[PDB]
Parts: sequence; structure tokens; C-alpha cells
Amino acid sequence: CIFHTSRYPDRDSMVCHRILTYGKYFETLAHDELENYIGNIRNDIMNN
Amino acid sequence: IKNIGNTKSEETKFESKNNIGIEYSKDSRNKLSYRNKPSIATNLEYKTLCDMIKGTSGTEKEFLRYLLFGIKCIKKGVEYNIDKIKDVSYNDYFNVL
Amino acid sequence: TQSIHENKEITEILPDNNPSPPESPEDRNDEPPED
Amino acid sequence: MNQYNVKYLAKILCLKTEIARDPYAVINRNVLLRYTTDIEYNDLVTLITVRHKIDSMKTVFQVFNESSINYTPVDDDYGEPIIITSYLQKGHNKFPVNFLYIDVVISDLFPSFVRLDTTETNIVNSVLQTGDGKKTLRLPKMLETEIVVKILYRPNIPLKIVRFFRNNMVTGVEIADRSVISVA
Amino acid sequence: HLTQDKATVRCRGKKTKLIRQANEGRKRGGGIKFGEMERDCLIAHGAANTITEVLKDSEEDYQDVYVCENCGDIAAQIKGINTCLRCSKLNLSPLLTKIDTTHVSKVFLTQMNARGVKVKLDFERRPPSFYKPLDKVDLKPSF
Amino acid sequence: AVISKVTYSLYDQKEINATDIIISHVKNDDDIGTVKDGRLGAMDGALCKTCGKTELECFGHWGKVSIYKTHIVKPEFISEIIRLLNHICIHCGLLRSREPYSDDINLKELSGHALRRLKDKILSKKKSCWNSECMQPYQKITFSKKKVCFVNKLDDINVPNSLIYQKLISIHEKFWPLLEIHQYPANLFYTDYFPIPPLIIRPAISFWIDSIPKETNELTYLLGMIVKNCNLNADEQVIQKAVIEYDDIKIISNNTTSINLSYITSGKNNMIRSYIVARRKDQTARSVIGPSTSITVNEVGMPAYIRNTLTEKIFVNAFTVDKVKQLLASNQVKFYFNKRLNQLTRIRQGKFIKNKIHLLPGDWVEVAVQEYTSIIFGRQPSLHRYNVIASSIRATEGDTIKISPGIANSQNADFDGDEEWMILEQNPKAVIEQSILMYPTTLLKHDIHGAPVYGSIQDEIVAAYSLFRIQDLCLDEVLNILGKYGREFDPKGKCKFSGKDIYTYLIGEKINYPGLLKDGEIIANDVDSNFVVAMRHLSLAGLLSDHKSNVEGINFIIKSSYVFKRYLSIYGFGVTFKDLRPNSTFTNKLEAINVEKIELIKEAYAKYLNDVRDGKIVPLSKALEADYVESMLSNLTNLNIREIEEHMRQTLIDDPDNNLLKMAKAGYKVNPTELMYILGTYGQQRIDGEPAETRVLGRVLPYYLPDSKDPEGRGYILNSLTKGLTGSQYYFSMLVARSQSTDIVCETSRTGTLARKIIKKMEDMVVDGYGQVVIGNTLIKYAANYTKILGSVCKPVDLIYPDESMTWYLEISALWNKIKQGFVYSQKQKLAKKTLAPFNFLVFVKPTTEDNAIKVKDLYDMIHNVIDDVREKYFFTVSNIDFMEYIFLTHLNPSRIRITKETAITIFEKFYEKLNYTLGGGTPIGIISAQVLSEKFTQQALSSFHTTEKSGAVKQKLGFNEFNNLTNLSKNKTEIITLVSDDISKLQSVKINFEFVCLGELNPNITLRKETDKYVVDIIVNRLYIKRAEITELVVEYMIERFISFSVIVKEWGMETFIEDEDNIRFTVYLNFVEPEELNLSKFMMVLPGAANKGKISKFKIPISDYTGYDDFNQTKKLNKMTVELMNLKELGSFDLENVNVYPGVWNTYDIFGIEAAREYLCEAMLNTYGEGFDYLYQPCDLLASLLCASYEPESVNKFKFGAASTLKRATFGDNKALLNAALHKKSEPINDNSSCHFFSKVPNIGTGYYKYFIDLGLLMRMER
Amino acid sequence: IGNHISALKRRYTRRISLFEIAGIIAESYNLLQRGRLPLVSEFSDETMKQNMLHVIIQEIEEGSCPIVIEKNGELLSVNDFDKDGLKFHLDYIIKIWKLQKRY
Ligand SMILES: [Mg+2]
Ligand SMILES: [Zn+2]
Ligand SMILES: [Zn+2]
Ligand SMILES: [Zn+2]
Repeated sequence: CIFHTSRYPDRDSMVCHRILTYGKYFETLAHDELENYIGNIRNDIMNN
Repeated sequence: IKNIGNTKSEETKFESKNNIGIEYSKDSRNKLSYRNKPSIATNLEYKTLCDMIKGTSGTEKEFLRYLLFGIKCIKKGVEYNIDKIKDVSYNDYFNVL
Repeated sequence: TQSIHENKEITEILPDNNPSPPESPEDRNDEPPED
Repeated sequence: MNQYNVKYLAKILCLKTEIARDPYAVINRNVLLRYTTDIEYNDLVTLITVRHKIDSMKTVFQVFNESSINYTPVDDDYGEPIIITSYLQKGHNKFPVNFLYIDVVISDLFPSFVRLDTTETNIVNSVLQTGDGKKTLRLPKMLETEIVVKILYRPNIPLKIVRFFRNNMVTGVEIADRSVISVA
Repeated sequence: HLTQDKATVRCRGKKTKLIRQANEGRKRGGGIKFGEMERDCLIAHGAANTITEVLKDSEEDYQDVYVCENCGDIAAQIKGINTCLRCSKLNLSPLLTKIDTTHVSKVFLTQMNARGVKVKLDFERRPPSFYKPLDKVDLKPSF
Repeated sequence: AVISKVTYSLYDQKEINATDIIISHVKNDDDIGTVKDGRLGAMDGALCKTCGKTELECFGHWGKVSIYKTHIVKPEFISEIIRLLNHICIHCGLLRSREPYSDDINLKELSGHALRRLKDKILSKKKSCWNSECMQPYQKITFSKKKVCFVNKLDDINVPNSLIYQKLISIHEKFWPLLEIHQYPANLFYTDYFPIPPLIIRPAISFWIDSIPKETNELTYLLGMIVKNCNLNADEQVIQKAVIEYDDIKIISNNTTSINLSYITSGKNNMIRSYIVARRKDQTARSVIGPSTSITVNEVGMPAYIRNTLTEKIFVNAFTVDKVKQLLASNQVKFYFNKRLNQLTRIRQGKFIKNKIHLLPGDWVEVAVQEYTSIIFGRQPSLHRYNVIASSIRATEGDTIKISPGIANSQNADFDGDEEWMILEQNPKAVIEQSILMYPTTLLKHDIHGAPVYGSIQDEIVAAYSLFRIQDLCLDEVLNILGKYGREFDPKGKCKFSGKDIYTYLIGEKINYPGLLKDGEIIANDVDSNFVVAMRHLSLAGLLSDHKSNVEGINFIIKSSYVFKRYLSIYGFGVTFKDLRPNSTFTNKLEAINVEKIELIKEAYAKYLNDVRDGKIVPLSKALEADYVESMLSNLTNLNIREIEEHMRQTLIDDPDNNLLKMAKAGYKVNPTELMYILGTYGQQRIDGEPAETRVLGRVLPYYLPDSKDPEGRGYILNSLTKGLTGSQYYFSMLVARSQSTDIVCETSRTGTLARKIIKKMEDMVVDGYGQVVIGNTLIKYAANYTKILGSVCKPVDLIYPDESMTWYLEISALWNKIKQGFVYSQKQKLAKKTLAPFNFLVFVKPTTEDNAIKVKDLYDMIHNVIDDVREKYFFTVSNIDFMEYIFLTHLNPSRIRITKETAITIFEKFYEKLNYTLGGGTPIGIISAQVLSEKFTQQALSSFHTTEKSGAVKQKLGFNEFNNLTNLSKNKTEIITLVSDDISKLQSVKINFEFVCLGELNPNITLRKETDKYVVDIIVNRLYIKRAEITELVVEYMIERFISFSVIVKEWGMETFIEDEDNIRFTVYLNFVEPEELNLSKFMMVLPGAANKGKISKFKIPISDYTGYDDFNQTKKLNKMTVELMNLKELGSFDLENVNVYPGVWNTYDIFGIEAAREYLCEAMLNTYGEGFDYLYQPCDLLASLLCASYEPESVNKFKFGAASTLKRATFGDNKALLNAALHKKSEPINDNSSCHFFSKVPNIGTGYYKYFIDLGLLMRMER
Repeated sequence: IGNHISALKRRYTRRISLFEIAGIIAESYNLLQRGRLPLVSEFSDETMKQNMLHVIIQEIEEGSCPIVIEKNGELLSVNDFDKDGLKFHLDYIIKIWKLQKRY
């Protein structure tokens, strides 16, 4: 890519991206909220 | 040709196999402060070099080196004047329509 | 078209289509740093 | 000073000769048609001889670098040395190298200008008054260090207004005026 | 896109509290905004009085307001007497003069004062002038 | 009673203390002593405890809070304090020099240079304290911006504000001018008290729901927070931080959302430019528009729902009292105003007050708006003057606002959903101004180019074209066409009539004009768009207006539009599908032609590629190969164009009544290119002037093989619209379309910003009372339009060069020699064809038969004497008007035409009328010019008028971007320098020494090998590449040798050259590198192709071209030309450029030639940015340039550097710091600018406001009852 | 030579344009609308039955217009301007006013 830049997939090309559908929003939010929940429980136990 | 230089002062688009060297040549830190003279002997069949290699440092030097090139061409048997060489015409390919 | 005083002609510049008027409004470290 | 910029300076030292002959003459490229020049170059002192065709009168200019000045008047001398400086400075006989990279006088961008006499100055001052007491308008400004001011210099005639004959695409020529402001 | 969903008109209505200008909103009976490009056009016509009247407060909202020529404060009215509190506290007797400006100008100036900038206004007292008869002028050519 | 001057400064500490209202508590039972107490002003449902008045009549009062021995810095001026700590010794408090402390020098009798030099010396001292009182080093204090305190850079030690205050207040008055101090350093701090502002600027915040409790104002909350830390007797940091976050939080933080004092002047949403120079209004409306044939250009149709809400005013006076009483009796009055009490009353139906209505002079009543009242209306955006006009009201049906199609073009309006807005202003002065100045009949002729702004559109054009051609009509048919205008038609003795007769009747005037008219009859072959459409140069209404007045022109427009629409009603018009494609013969033929030719082109290209792939020819460069292919494709497109033109001609022969070809002939929207798109081919699609670029496998789409050379694979479309594009062709078409839309959005954003800046800059430039152009107190131009005549009245006319057949040849040649300098321009490659006549005298010219004519001598004397008289009496002997005399001597030359004495007298009487009546003081010429320029470049940007092109040499671009660059006037950028000569050797030297070439460009054959004690590098070059680069073999040798000689990674080297054969050269290099060996070997082999070069690095080559230049109208020469980009001209100083004409950029030309040359350059370049046929824009550009060069140095449009712009003007422009600096410097200014007048509700010094009005009571007081 | 230029400029001051006459009419009309006394000859109760713009034009034409304008450091009444220019502009204004149903 250093020597032939135009022949390497560009950052705006669809070749190098994937797309999120309806269910993926819910999946990611569930992941993040569960992690925050467990973190808060750990912090409370440590403080107690 | 006289000494016209460049410094890190519009955008350019070179082939990137030449751009590396082109941008390397823009840094004054990559050049010696004084010329480094030749040390490996060559062109043993000529004494005009001794005339050119020292003393002559003006238009005479340019004239002498052009003479040397012409002498080499004459010995080889070539035109030695680039203006008198024929360039291939490509209009024969693209004259359709 | 014909030419009469071509050296004094005036060239028209007018868009054909224009935009319609407006309407009232009415950490998991899971992202690249993006340097 | 070098072997090329002296040829450019020789043309400025024909407009200066014309102004010496007549302080109210119009200055532009065409003036050069009435003069001839001879140049003798040397790294220490260059000699420029300006000759008026009809009169055959001579004027001799001696040109020196700023660093080394050794001036002694000669026959038909202009009466003052011509100095080439490294940077712009005040003085009608001092010219920076910046002015002499190209043949300035014959460029299409060289102006056409003249000095106003007393009658024309009075008319201009009268036109500028607003008619309400002594209030007046002001002309646009130009610096004293421009080459135009250097060319139009006389020891005993202060220069306050310069008139320009602008090229105009629809009327041919247009008249404008500027006032000269001093530089400290 | 239906005509009766876009039509609007205002005669009189509510004002905004801070600046006392016509409110905004089609559903709330707001007024159309006279922008500065329209102002440019009016100036290009040469209609000075028209633009002056457009940009001013309504003639029906006028009231007497006095300003102190010394410090620029709006004079208070105590027991029917116009007084500058700041200058009176300093034992001074400055002139109080009537002004006819917009409310938004007063708000802007007061805020600038709050930031520490003092704004003082002077007034023109040109000496009286008299009309004199003038000789006649024709201006026609000689034909 | 007239505000005339404004002064800014800072408050003294004693002034802050002068108040009896002390605030102490953050809370209290009744807010007494709090930041919300009622003594500071009235509030919701509460009278003011100070003056005892309601909110509508109380403007608030000031208070103070106590600070206990805590010195407080004023945030805005924090930086100022830093500036004052670099001129004194902190420890001993003395200046950083000793010269000021000398009695031998008195500063009173000296200023400017002396003070500035002394200040420079004092600042440059910067050394350990000279005096022995303390003998301490000088520190460097700065505001931390994280901790609210000043700290020393050398040592992180907090410096208390008390020390800084004590040191600063010690400076004596006599040294203030040296340090640029005006009032007092102590004015930069608060010491004993802090002010508390009134309640007017911080009323309780409400919401759209009445139930929701009102929330506290942010300013009040911040003031309470300040008060919280005051009585606590805390440190200075807490109070300082509270004050900073109350005033301007951005001083320390970086969030731009909190509300504080500075919010009023934050950004684009200033209080000035949202509520002072703009505002919402009461009597306004807005609605969708539609057309109407019953409304003339002077009128506007108002719907019922608007007529039933808006109201108009009737003033009570002796003339109207009875009418007002009748209206009150009839229940028609909606509002009443008592002027003596300033009281407004609404007359509700069924409920109102009778005794309260006592009508006295000066009162007024308001009733429903009536027909023929003037109203102001327009369509946004308001790009130029004609978007906002005042017209007479007519009652119409529906809920839409109706306009005549005759004004649609001037507003850039159509009827696919557009809306327009209305406002009603009823002040009597405004009424008169609306009735005269803003009336459409007064606006007929465009301000700059003078063509009418109203006319016909669309199918009317075709109607006009057809009407002129109809031949055999009886009287009944003529009268049916003429309709209500047929009453006065005169059938002299004829029984058959033509369309020419109808046109002659419509033009009821016997006038001549070369080309169009002879004795009032059209002598052109046809009537087309240029005769009847707005903004066109052959308008008939324009000639009629020039002959008499705007009333006649408007009448002709109305009447001709009516008759054109009657023609449409009687005969009809419509295009069908059969008009476009009766059968498939022609399209099939053209399709076959395209199919054959494209294959021929592909075969030729394949032959070339195959020959290169073998050893039969050296390949071309990429650029040249692309150029050859492009040439072949362009030839194919031109063949298609020629076929379409032949088809149009043949169809016209066979089917003379084809309606599509009628549209083409009349000059409306149809031409060979559009028909080629429909029936022929689409051609090449381009982005940024080139075909689409390859992206992955050397291709654009996977429909083509890797590294494909098929032109169709890079955007050449073969199909037409009737055939239908394929999917891949559709891709390229949509690429172009979508790029255009995106660019439109971006350009819409940028053009508005530039337009606003230009308008603000030029707003105050007007014509004075003597016909001169002035701004402020500076004379910009002696004669307003070169003529001291209204701009719309002057007329461009042919420039007739001297000829020996003319009558007064000597005088004419002398005048030409006097004025010719400006008629050769654009680097000597253009000759002017037009000049400017004062008023279009041609419509008054009539030939005569050589014996009733005026004698030659008398005519010459008349012209000469008139010109002399006008020269002295109207131009005061200063301006040059030789061009007027030249125009009169050439266009009325007896060898060209003979005229009677009466004709000449009429012409010159009209000349004097134009000189006397048309141009008046107060004309806003600057803003008109700004609007014209801005509207033009905006419309050109939004229509994609300019198309990018690829070039091999340096060129100056067109369009908005270049104009913006010119107005910015940025420094420290490369400029395009043009060199022109007649001897080509001088240019060739510069070319050889400046054009960039590198070894890699020559396609060498570098190889390397290692031998005992050496590395051998062979570089083989083909001579043809050397020849194409336009250099010699020794140039290549020198490049290589110069690179190797100065390399820092080469230890030992040697070179030799060999002639391999008739067409190859081998350069051999023997090398030994420095340690490390192999690493440096790899680096050398990597950088060799690009490092061995000569010339100035740039992306452009330097070809030398030839053209033909003018010396005069009859002298021509052949000139050579080249261009190069440079920072300055120093490098040229040693190249023998004698007799070489040099054209540099703006800053270089200013530095060498002066300010006048810079002005000329700017004017010409700005004009060039617009394109080819826009010469009429010369006058506006000339003004803008003159403004940018009004001082002794050029000045950008982004700044106010040399002009003495007032503080309020700068603040309106968007400075955001102007008021603070003005207060710091104690500036006192007059009130003359438009912005300043708007701020204080004064009448601007524009138009009617340019004069001052008085009333003479003498005659009233001489009358006795 | 200064006096000659001054005299020429004083003569130039007497020419009249649309802005000046429009301003004069606007001032006079505002004053009349708000209730000043008309200054026409033969003033009587029949004067109050006429059109106000007719009254303003009559005052201008018979030389009793009370408005005074300051132009180039001088104070001019409407009758100090060039007569033909005043007639020219008034004719145009009356035409367009008639088109508007005002006059
Ligand atoms: Mg539309
Ligand atoms: Zn006060
Ligand atoms: Zn109060
Ligand atoms: Zn010290």
C-alpha cells in the first residue's frame, strides 16, 4: 500500500465495513448494561 | 544549468516511486557542505578530462564536456545531435476518424 | 437564432429548480482511538 | 550591482534626465523614444551616459554599490551619485535590488504620471471642499518611498500630489490623484 | 403540501419578555422576520424613512425616557422628579435628556455596563440657522 | 435632542460605590438584601420598591456587594495586565529602562516616532534590573488558565493580585503614552465593592406552559453564587473563579454552552444582528404564490383571509374628520389611538367605550385594508434590489398571493410551491417613499447594464415568433387578435394584413435603431427571445423607454403580453411525440454509425498497444496516451453533433411547421446539443475535468477486466435517452448528477458568507452632491459613472476606429492617439470593440437628403463647443471626457450620415437634460454594486456554470473560489508570473533552468552489481525520452553527478558515460558507501530515481506558447509566452531579461510598481473570474478594487485595518471584541454609519436621508385671524 | 481661480433629482396629515373637501411650500432649484400617482 495506494481498499469503500440491524442495537445495549451492573455490584461489595 | 534549489516551502502528485527521492532531496541536512571530488579513475583514454577536471570552471568547462560527448559519439558513429534524430510519429495510430 | 449586436449580448444565469421552502421543526474500549 | 540590472537602471536614468530638463513633463514608456544610452560596466563604478537625440546634450551618471562609495564629479555629471542598496531606503538616488530584478520601465504595469503645477493644485484643492465652511475631502494616499516619487524629485519643489492617467477599458484613459505621505 | 397548512397572517399579538418584540411560531400567532438582506434591499432603494420605521419600536409603544448626560444611566423618577441616583449620590447636577430608542438597545447597553464598559452619549446643539433669498439659476444650454 | 457622539471608557471605583442599595444575603424572608430584592426593579406582579412603577415603566437600578480586602481582576482585561507587566521591574516597580527618568528630555513636545522608539527600547531592554534599589532579575508572569491566579513561568509561584495592583498603580501619569495607557491602571480592578446589575437584563424565565413554575434566570443564579463566597470572607481564588464564570467562562474552560454576560456577543447569534438590524413585525403575512393574467406588473393580488386581518391607518385632521365619524357610525373601525395619552383601544364588536373616543388632530383609527393601498412584498433569498418591491393591492380569489408572470424572472420565482411574504407600513413618509421609489415602473431599467427587468416568458416567446410570421389576415382576424387594444387600429386602405402590421401598430412610434428598427417598423428577419425577454440587449421596451420614459416601456410590456396570450388562445401551441421521433429511420442510422466508429477506435488503440508490447516503438507517457484517446472520442462526439444539425435542417425543409423546431428557432431551450442527448449519444462523463479514477484492480467496476483499457469502462456513454442507458452507463451518469448536487449545497454555504462581507464593506459608499464617489471623508472617484449620469441611462455603443474616408480625419486621429492606451488590454491580446455613450442618442437620429442637412462646419462647431462647455461646467476641468467627443464625431460623421439642424439640437438638448436631472446626491452606488456582484457569482455557482478543465501549464482558474482568493489577499503564497517576449532564447534559458525533471521520469533501466572493492551501477536511458523532456544527455549526466557529489552517504565515487548504440546512453557509477554498508546501499538505491533532479519542484511543466498581440488597432506582432509559479522574483535577478514584459501577482506588483498598479491588477483579475461575456461588470469591479486600495497599502475584505470604521460598525461586522478595546482606549466617535444609525434609531444618510430638512414658519406667522 | 470653481459648484448645486423632491413631499405630507394648517391662497371651507396631495402640489407650484432643505452647505426652498427639473420630476410623479388612484 505504501508503493501502490490507489490499488488498496480505501477507507470509504464498502469492502471494509459491516452493517448493524435491529437486533444488534439491543444486543450491544444489553452487553454494556450487564457490565455496568456487575461493576457497580463489585464496587459496592468492596466499599462495604 | 546553474544552481537552482528547493526548500520546504501547491500540492503535487508524483508516482510515489519517485516521490520518496523527491521529498528526500528537499532536506538540506542530507547534503555535504562542500563538494566531494571523484577518487576512482576512469576514462583512461582521454586527456581532455585533466583540462576539464581543474582550472576550467565556466562556459569553457561546458564547451569541453560537450566536445568530449561529441567525440565519443563520433567514434561510436552516431548522430551526436539530438535535434537531428527522428522521433517516431504516433498520429499513424490515432488518425482513424 | 440570428445575430444583430452580438458583442453587446447579455448572458442569462437562472437556476431552473430551487429548494422548497422550509417547514417548522415541530468503558469496554470497543472503539478505535481515531488518531 | 551586476551586468544586467544596470541595463534596467539606465532606463530609469532617462526619466530622471527628462524630469531634470522639465519638472512638469508627463512620464511613461514613450519618453524613452527621445533618448539613447551608453553603458560601461565595472564591479566598482559603472558609467551610464544619457544623450538627448534632438539636442545632443549629455548627462553622465556614476553608479556604486552601497558598501563602497568613491564619488568625484566628472564632466557633464548629474551632480550626485547613484546608489544600489540592499533594502528600501529614503532618498531619490537610492534604489534597492528589489526594484531591479526585471526591466521595470517597459512593463505594461508601469504607471503614467505627472506633477501638478500651482494652478492645477489650486483647482484640485478647490474641488475637494464640501461647501460647508472649510471642511474638505481627502485624496487616497501613497508612500514617499515608491519609485514614482523617486523619479519625480526636485530639490526646491516639494511634492504633495501626484496625478495618474489610468488605463480604462471603456473610456480609454481616466484621471486620478494621490497624496504623498512621509515615512519615518 | 397543502395551501391552508402554510398560510399565515398577524395583525397584533404577544411579545417576548426580554426584548419586547413580536413572538415566534405559526401556531402561537407569531410574526414574520424582517431579515438583514431585506434591509439591504431597502437601503439599495434609497428609502431611508421606510427602513427607519421598520426597524423602530411601534409608535403606539412610545414613552418618556430620560438619560443622564454625565454617566449614561437611565434616570429614575422618584415622586415625579427625574433624578440620576449615581450622580446625585456624588453631589452633582447633570443634565437629563429625552431619548427615543428601542428597548433592545437599552438592554444591550445595560449588559455592556454590567461587563464594566461605560457608554456615554452626547447631543447636538447646532446654533440656529436662518433662510436667505437666493438668486435665480437657469441651467439650460444656449440654443 | 439629536444623538451625535458616543464615548467608551471604564468605570471608576467611586462610581461603582455610589449606591445606597447593598446586597448581603444569599437568602432572606422577603429577598431583602438579596440579589433578587425589589429595590433593584419591578418584576412579575410587583411594583419597584425604588420608583414605585410597573415593569413597563421601570428600567432598573444598581446595587453593590462588599468584598473584604480582596482585589479582583476584570476578566476581559486579564491579558491587558500581562501586557503591563513586561514594561516594569516587578520587585522595585520601576520601568525596565532609565532614559525616561531624565530631566534633559521633555515628552510633551514629542510624539509618534520618538515615543514608539523609546517604547521599543524599553521593551527590548529585558535584562536584570539596571537600578541598584533591588537589583533583581525580570520575571515572566502569566495567567494559569487552570488555577484562577497569575503564576510565574520560571517558578510555579502564585502572585497575589494585591502585589500586581500595588506595582501597577505606582506608574506616573507622564509615562502613560509610552505604555499606551489612557485612564488608570486602578480601573482594571475591583477593590471595595462589586456591582450588582438591575433586573431589566434578567427577568424570570417562563415557559410555553403557564402551569409550569418559572425557572430562575442563569445570570441571577451566577450572581447569587458570587454573593455566596463574598460574606464568607474567603480567599481571592474562589471569588475570582465565581466572577470569571459569571462574566466569561471561556477564559479558563473550553465549553461554549453556558450562559453568561458575554453570551450577547458570542458568535453569529449576536444580539445586534438578530434583533437590531433585523426583527419580527406585527402587520405581516406569508403564503404560496400563483399566476394571474388580470394583474399587471404594477399590482399584487391579496387573498381574503389576509384582507380580513390586516388593517390600515387613517389620521384625524380637518380633511378626514367627517369620514372617520361616518366609519365609527358604520361599525367599521377596528382600532383607535389617542396620541395625547399614547393609548391604544380595540373596538370589540358588541362591546366598546363611546365616551373614551374624543377625536383630536394627531390621533388615528384603523380599519380593514383597502384596494390600491401599497404593500411591500418579496421572495427570499433577497439577493438584489428587485426581490423586495411595493405594489398596489387588488382583491383576488383563493388563499394564494397572485403575481403577474412579468415579474417572475426578476425574483427568480416559479409556481411549483414557492412562497412570498408581505409587510404593511403606514407612516406617511414611508407611504410617499413606497409610492415613488419602490414602485415597479420606477425600477424598469437595470442599475448596471440598463436592460429592462420585466418581460415575457416561456410559450409567450414562441407566440411572439409566430405572430411576426403570419401573413394573410382579414380585418376581423386582426381585430380578434388585438382584442381590447383594437379600438384605435387604423386600416388605412388595405384589405389584407400581416403580422408586421400588428407589430408596427404595437410600436406606436417612428424611431430608428441600427439592426432592429427603421421608421418604427422591424427590419430584422425574425422576432426571438432577445426582443421580448427580460435582461436582454435588444429589448423593444428598452428602446421605447430610452426614447421617452419608463411609462411607455411598461405600457408596451403590458400590451404586448396581452396580445401574445390572445394569440395563444386563438391558435394554440403544443409539442407532441411525433415531432421528436416520427419513425425509427434516423435514430437507427445514427446508432449504426456509433456502433461502427467505436469499434474502429478500439481496434486502433489495440494496434498501438500491441506494437508497444513488442519491441517496435517506445511507449508514450500516460498523459499523452490519454490525450490521444480523448481526441478520438471527441471527434466521434463532433460527428454526432454534425449529424444532428443536418437532420434539423432537413426536417425543417420537409416539415416547416414542426413545433419543436419552432422552439429552437425562437430561441427557447432547444439546441443541437440537447437533441444529441435525446437522439444521438451521451458522450464522456467527467469529474473534476477528468474521467473516473481506477480503484482496486486498475478498474472502476468489476464488469471490466483488471487493468482494462476499454474507454466505455471509464465513462464514455454510447447510448441515447430514446435508446435507454444500460446499468453501467447509468452509474457514470448518476455519478455526475450526485456530485453536482453535493457541490451545490457546499457552494450555497460559502457564497453567502462572502456576499455578506462584501456588502458590509461597500455599504457606506455613496454619490455626493457634486457627482463624485466618496466613502466617509475620502474621495474615491471624480465622476460617478465616468459620466455623472445615472448608470441605467448610459448606453454601450460601437467603437469606430480611425479611417481616412471620414470627414474630420485629423481631429479624430488626434483624439484616438490621446485615448488609445486603455483600448488594448489583457496582456496585449484583446482590442476593445465598445465604448460608453452618455444616453443612447441613436433613437433620435434620422437621415436626410444632403440638401436639408446641417453644414459640416456648423455641426463640427456645435459638437466641439458643447463638449468644451460641459467639460468646464459639469466636470470642473478635472476629468477627461474625450471619449464622448470621439463618439459624437464618429457616429454623426457626415461621410456616414447627414442630418438636419433640428435633429442635432434635439440630441444635444437631451444630452443636457440627462446631465441635469438624472443622478442625484445620496445614490447608494456601493451597495448596488456589491449586490450585483454577489448575485452574479451566487447564481453562477448554483447552476454549475463553470466547468473544470485539465491543463499542462499554470493557469488562473474561474469561478467563486478564485474571486474569494483575490478578495482575501493572503500573503506568503506562490504567485503566477507570466513572461512575454519576442526573442525566444531569453525564455528558453529560464525554461531550461526552472522546469522540473527527475531521473525517474525518463524511465531508466537501473541495475546494480558488486565487484571486489566497488559497487557498479548502470543507468541506461533511451534518447527519445531525453528529447521529449527537452534536455540534453549532458543535462542528465549533470543531474546524476550533482546528486552523487553532495551525498552524505557516499564515501568514494567515480562516473563514466558510454554510447550503447544509436538510441541508448549508459551512465556507469562506481561507488563505495560509508558504514553501515548494506543499509546505506539500500537507502541509496531507494532514493536515486527521485533525488537526481534539476529545476523547481512543481506539478506543472513550462511550455512556451505563441500568440498574436496588438500594438494598435492596425498593428500586430507575434509574441512568445511562458508562465511559472514563484514566491518572489529574486531568482530571476541573473537571467538577462531585457525587453521582457513581466506580469506578476498582486503583492509582487505592489512591492515593485506601487499601489495604483496593484489596484489595476485587482480590477482586471476580479473581472476575469466571471467568464467571457460579462464586460458590463467592469464598473462594479473597478469600484471594489478602488475600495481595497484606498489606503497606501492593499487591505483585505476580512479586516478593518486602515479605514477609520466606528466601533459599532466593527461590532455589527462581527468583531466581538470591538467594544472592549474601544473602552480600553477611551474612543470617542460620531454616529454616521448605517450600523450606528440603526443602533440608535436614526435615519441613515442614504437616499432621501442624505439631506436635512427644516420648516420655515415665516409665512405662517405673517397670517392673522 | 478658486472663486471660479466655487461659482461653478454653486451653480451645480441647483440641479434636482428624485430623492430631493420625494423627501420634500414626504415631510410636507407628514406634517399635513398630522394636522398643520395648509398655506394655499383662497383658503376656505371648500379647501378641506379636496385631496391632500392636490393641496401639496398647489402649495409647491404657487411658491408657499414651507419646507427647507440643506444640500451643499446652503439652505434652499423648493423654488430655488432649476424650474425645468422640478417640472420634469413632478410630471413623472403625477403620472404614476394617477396609475395608483392617488391623484
Ligand atoms: Mg420553485
Ligand atoms: Zn448620572
Ligand atoms: Zn424602579
Ligand atoms: Zn528593580
